[PDB]
Amino acid sequence: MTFEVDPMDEPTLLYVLFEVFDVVRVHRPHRGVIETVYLRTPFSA
Amino acid sequence: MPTIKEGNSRELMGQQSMPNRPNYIAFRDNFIGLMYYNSTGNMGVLAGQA
Amino acid sequence: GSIPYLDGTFYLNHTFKKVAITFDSSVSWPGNDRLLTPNEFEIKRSVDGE
Amino acid sequence: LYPIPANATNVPISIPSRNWAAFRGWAFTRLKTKETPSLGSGYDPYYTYS
Repeated sequence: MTFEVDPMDEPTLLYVLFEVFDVVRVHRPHRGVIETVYLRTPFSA
Repeated sequence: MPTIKEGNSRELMGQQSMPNRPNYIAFRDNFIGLMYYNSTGNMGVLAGQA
Repeated sequence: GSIPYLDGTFYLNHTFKKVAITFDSSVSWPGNDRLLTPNEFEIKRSVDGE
Repeated sequence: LYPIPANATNVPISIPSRNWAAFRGWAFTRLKTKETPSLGSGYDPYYTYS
């Protein structure tokens, strides 16, 4: 990716959001038991 | 300031006053910043004691 | 003088601050929440992290 | 977050070959380093802005 921006006399940041699916599946099989399944795609953690 | 000279003088009779800039201070919208999020070192916890 | 690269007379190891290892632009090694500061290898801390 | 040095005008970014299935798209802005606290830690010694 190549961004072209107006010049600024101060340090700045180019903030990029890569749109994906950031999901969780919650399982609660028994009393006082929480199991989770995280899945982030693309860009898996 | 008419003079960088201490002590009361006829000179100081010409000094001018101006209100200070307004400055609001408070907690953020939706309490942003209060709780840690997306920080590996200070990760929240929700777990079954079991 | 001595040539560390060839002789092993290393003497600058104390200048390292930290190391971050990443596979495929996204995966942090070793990740898995192993280290106190999981996202990287912190060789040394300055006062603030005593 | 990618840094844009003062007066810089070109910002090239590279993403090493990876998987793109389910990719939804891009969204972006530009922030001032001064107004962006560092989140890669519990405390930002260089954050002097409120």
